[PDB]
Amino acid sequence: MATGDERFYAEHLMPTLQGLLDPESAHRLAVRFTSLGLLPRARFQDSDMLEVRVLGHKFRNPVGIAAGFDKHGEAVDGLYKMGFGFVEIGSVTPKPQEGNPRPRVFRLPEDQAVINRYGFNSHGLSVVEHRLRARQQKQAKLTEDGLPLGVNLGKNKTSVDAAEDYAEGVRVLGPLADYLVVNVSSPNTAGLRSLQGKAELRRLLTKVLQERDGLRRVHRPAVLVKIAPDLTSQDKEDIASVVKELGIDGLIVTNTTVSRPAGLQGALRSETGGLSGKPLRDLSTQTIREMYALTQGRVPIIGVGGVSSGQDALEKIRAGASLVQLYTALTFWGPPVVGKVKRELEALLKEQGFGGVTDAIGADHRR
Ligand SMILES: Cc1cc2nc3c(=O)[nH]c(=O)nc-3n(C[C@H](O)[C@H](O)[C@H](O)COP(=O)(O)O)c2cc1C
Ligand SMILES: CC(=C/CC/C(C)=C\Cc1c(O)c(Cl)c(C)c(C=O)c1O)/C=C/C(=O)C(C)(C)O
Ligand SMILES: O=C(O)c1cc(=O)[nH]c(=O)[nH]1
Repeated sequence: MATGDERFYAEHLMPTLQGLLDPESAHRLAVRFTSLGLLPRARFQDSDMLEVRVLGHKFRNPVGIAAGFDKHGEAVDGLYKMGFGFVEIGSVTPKPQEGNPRPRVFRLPEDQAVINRYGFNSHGLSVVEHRLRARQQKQAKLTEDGLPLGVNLGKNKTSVDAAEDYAEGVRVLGPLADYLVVNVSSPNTAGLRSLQGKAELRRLLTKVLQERDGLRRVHRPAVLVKIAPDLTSQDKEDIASVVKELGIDGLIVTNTTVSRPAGLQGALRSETGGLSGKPLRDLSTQTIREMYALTQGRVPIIGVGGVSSGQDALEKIRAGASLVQLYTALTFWGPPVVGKVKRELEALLKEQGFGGVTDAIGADHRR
């Protein structure tokens, strides 16, 4: 019906449909089509070389969908069908909220970048809870079969106590997640990034971990903190210190950037919001490299930001990522980008003498 070529989607289908629809409508349609399974079932069969064991789980391949694509947990099964080794939904806030006024998402095709200022539009914990409960046992089997689920938590715009927002997310969605993400790095909620500060972070994560440890064993997720690419060296040292002090299970590195790298060409480069895609790529990779060294390679990292190829994935893995995610590449290349990243990553691992993804994790640090 629509299956299923790399060049066709990249050269013809995606540029045409982008020319027809504003970015938010395009996203909604993508979510709808994905959730109905109106995609080719990915033809790439994952080799054993791509398997990774981390965070108390087996991951059939190390390529996941980043938070923000499926904010409300509507397309999880369709995303596994697309070939992702793991799915992260969210960010989800405790109460439903509409997010920022439109327009709030912008394409920069000359930069293969996106700028967004959604501001945590979210159906809320209760809606997402029911959505996930309706397939909880199916997810238990997928997880067992190497396809884990992450749930990314945010906070409401008008909440007084941020820590109580994240605590409520742990209590409600923690029992449905293989891992939870404390998202303290959205650039689109006022004051949120200040929660990355040493004292605020320590207090917030102590409470998050207390809540998590009170869940029954079979419903007890790993806890990860998702961080910005715009941190000072001091901020990064402080995060690494808190992570090790508290026994945080992992880091997601990185969210979108509020910087605007010299050289951006897109007409919309000066829109407010987080920048994603290719201009973020090496900034994200360098942040992974730093965080890996500061945590002595002992804290699993999910690397994210501008991944659109096997080389992009492998650079992050060698810099210290155990797993990678992508989002923005999907908006330019479409669904075929997933098999593309996996096939190229496998070829490059073979070319560089690695036995598998596991041998490559942090390899640059051992040179
Ligand atoms: C439109 C859009 C919405 C996003 N929403 C979220 C979100 O709700 N929570 C989150 O932690 N990250 C969010 N992100 C960030 C992505 O998860 C990822 O960290 C970032 O876009 C870098 O990856 P990419 O270059 O592959 O897109 C969003 C990104 C985009 C482009
Ligand atoms: C039939 C079809 C049309 C895709 C919608 C278009 C024209 C662009 C996709 C697109 C975008 O153009 C933009 Cl800007 C965003 C933010 C998103 C986010 O999901 C996005 O998916 C299928 C799309 C997909 O399967 C994916 C690749 C998931 O978007
Ligand atoms: O909802 C959003 O605005 C959003 C959240 C986030 O974590 N990152 C992002 O780029 N946008």
